[PDB]
Amino acid sequence: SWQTYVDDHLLCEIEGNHLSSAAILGQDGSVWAQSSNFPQFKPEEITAIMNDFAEPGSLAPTGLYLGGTKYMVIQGEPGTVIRGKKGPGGVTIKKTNQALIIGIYDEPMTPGQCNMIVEKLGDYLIDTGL
Repeated sequence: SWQTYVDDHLLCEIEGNHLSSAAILGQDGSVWAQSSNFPQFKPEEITAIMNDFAEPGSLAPTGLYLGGTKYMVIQGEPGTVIRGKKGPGGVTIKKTNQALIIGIYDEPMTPGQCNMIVEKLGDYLIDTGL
């Protein structure tokens, strides 16, 4: 199925762990691919993410929201990666040329394993021009 194809690619294991959910979203807020339990998210959340890629530091004062859940903004990569923390879990968002890769993690996955999955996904996509 398309859903199995997506889950197999986004929820792949890394060091024995896997993302809780993940998506590839267009920079327009559309869905390119979403894993089976990815949250329902709001258009304005994607706008806020895009404006933090354009003007880094803009999201931090008020927090990163995705699916109505608030994350503390922590150090990303200027213009390219946003990271958020909520308890022992969090999120990594990587900008591509036309899209965004989002991975959400929880224990026992580590923040570094989330980063590496999401980062690598995004490099893959960018290398194909997307």
